[PDB]
Amino acid sequence: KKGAASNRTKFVRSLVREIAGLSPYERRLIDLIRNSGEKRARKVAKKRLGSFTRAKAKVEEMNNIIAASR
Amino acid sequence: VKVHFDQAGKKVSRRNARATRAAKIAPRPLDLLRPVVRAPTVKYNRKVRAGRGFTLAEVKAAGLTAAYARTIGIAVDHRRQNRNQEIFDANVQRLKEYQSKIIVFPRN
Amino acid sequence: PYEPLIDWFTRHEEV
Amino acid sequence: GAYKYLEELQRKKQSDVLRFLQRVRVWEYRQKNVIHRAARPTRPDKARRLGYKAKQGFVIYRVRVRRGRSLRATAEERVGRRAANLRVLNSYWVNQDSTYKYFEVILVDPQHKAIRRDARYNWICDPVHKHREARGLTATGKKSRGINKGHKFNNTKAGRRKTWKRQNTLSLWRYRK
Amino acid sequence: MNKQRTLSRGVNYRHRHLIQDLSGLLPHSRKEPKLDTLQQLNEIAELYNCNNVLFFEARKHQDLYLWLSKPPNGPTIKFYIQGSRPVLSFDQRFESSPHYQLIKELLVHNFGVPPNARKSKPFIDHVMSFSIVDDKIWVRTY
Amino acid sequence: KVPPTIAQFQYTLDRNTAAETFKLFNKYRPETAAEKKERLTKEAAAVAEGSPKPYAVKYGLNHVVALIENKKAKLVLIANDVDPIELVVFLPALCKKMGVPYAIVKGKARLGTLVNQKTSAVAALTEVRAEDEAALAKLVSTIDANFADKYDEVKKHW
RNA sequence: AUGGUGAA
RNA sequence: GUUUGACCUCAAAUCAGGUAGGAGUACCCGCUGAACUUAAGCAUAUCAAUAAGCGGAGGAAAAGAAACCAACCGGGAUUGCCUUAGUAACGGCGAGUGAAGCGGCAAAAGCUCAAAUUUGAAAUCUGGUACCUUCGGUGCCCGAGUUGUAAUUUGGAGAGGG
Repeated sequence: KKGAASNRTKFVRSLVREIAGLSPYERRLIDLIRNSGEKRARKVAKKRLGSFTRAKAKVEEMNNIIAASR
Repeated sequence: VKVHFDQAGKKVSRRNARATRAAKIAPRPLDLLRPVVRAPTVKYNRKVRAGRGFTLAEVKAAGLTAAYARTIGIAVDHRRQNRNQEIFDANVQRLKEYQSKIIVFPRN
Repeated sequence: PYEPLIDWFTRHEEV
Repeated sequence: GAYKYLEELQRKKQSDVLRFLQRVRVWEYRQKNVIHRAARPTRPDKARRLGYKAKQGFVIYRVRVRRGRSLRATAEERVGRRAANLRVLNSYWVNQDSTYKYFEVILVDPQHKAIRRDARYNWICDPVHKHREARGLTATGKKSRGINKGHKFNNTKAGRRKTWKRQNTLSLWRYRK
Repeated sequence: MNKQRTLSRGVNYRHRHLIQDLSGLLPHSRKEPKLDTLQQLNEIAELYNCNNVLFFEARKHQDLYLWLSKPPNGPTIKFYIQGSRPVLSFDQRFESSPHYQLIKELLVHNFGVPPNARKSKPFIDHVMSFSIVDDKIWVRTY
Repeated sequence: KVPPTIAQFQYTLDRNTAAETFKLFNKYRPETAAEKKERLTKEAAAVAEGSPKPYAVKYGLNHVVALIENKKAKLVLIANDVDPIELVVFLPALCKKMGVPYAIVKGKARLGTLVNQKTSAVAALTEVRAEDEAALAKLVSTIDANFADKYDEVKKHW
């Protein structure tokens, strides 16, 4: 069947996001997002990732993390 | 080079093994019921042939549990879904006839 | 490279 | 269970938090011998899902191989050669180095009564599974052999060496066609 | 003066070498990894300030389709087609009906490298025999 | 240096508070194998010839983690010398998110002595008698000021 | 070519 | 508290309970692996994904219950044969190379874990000892185990309750 949200798993993933901080490449990506724009951030992620969809999802995740930070 | 000189010998051995299996499997017909199904293709769509085993819906319609059905020699398919209504009705009728034809010894 | 962590998620207690 | 948290943490291998652990463990392994018995797996969550039981007989070994045949298969063969009596079941990557790589392989002692009398794992005691790693029957070995369902492996689905004879052999029946 | 920019899973040596030097012959088109289906591909041009975009499709395990269209609201068409500045030939049949007249106008900035692009060289070195002879769209180049 | 998540340990219950916690925990030692065996044999002998749930501390890592995220556990103890540190990195943050008070204690061996086991790496209590409920509440309240308020900047000290 | 032998 | 105890890591024992070397090798499972030889030619094509070389098993071995095949009104594990077919497909399209679904036959048994707290009672197991009705049955002890032994369960769901 489909991959139900499984709210418990979502909470665990959210907690692990803060526990694990950010990877050095993730740190570079967020720094460029805050100072070089999502336009360049997506290109950097694609260069550092595979399909453009994965890079877009990662960029959205970084944006959500930044928004939740404040 | 391979030559099938053992064709007659292989057939005799297969027949002997089948007969021997009846020694332990005498009460039951040594085979499981195979549902009537339609082969997937354009050329052979008109033709009808037997399947591996009845679907869960067919077993439920027949009025018996899937686990019990296996013990009575009724084949069950893990993933076979039913789409054609006529095929399902034919399978249900075949299961009903089979069940009416079974004689089961008590758990003495 | 060396910055303090953030409690953005742990700030709110679960109800 | 806490195993979900461990799995989630293991997903973020690139996290700076895990980088320090990776560095410490790789340094410790470099100071340690190439092959040695581990007291307990460093990734119990990974071991548990691979079929690891805390009961007696489930020995864990650490093996180091040079970077650059599959590295996992070579490590499994090496540990099997060293641990002849033990049976190799599965292995999982735990660490990497600029020149070395580290894989943890879990082994089960077939002669231990705890396994012989246990129906859940007594199957390993069968002689057919002796030196299971040498035949490439492990997860890494099976993938290396290209044995998988579908037509994407038709050249080696059932074994390239085995199917080669079947497809390149003359068959003649008693009544020639 | 004139400035313009432009952009399936599993391929063996022949398909890999088919589209091999198109980037070097069309410097205004970038080389990026494959992406299976289609609408989202139109938005990639935003990340590169491009005004033209091309996307690929695979069907029947044997045919490859090369789509051409303007990202924002461009028309789309496809066909199963089997650094030096180029020069493009033409055919009278391309000005007979809109179905070819529009394609001819689009090509001028969808295929020809801009004279003043970043990698645009000053001198030409080869000629293209672009034509629709025999109703096909496959041409030979020297 | 270590990442911010690491070094959150090394700041643990003090000798006085740790001693008080051990004294409170020592009053809820779970029944050992010998005690359970003798009690069951006595019960069987009484039956042949012709009480509420036993309050005890929770120490199993899986059991403790299951108790957490459900607000059932009232206090949690964390071992600082756990060799697989990954097993314990998320426990403090998870407890803080759930709002369950916890206190880190040095020594897995010392922690295990309270449950008749060599090592447990974790300990918690949910049920408590009335005579000890007030003591447990006071200890929990004291631990807050002792640890959480004294290390509000734990995110620093890479 | 593969596998081996012994030696001014 | 200058003592003492919990542990964790590794050694020591012609201490107890245990297993491997080798041989054989037609077939099986993997690694390495050429040349004579060929189209008019040797890097793909071909001898050859072969002999020899290396490692590990059985009477059979591997594989085996899909991240399958298909596009039809769908089949529903792996394996062997005929057919599909010398076809699709590959190759100075030539010389030559060379697949698979569907169909028919032989036989059809499917299953076990990780991923949910037993928590109102590590209830699990090895080893030693003492007895018996000895491929094993039981009283007692130690150790393994809580960084997980015990109820189901691998999506055809499953579980807590009425």
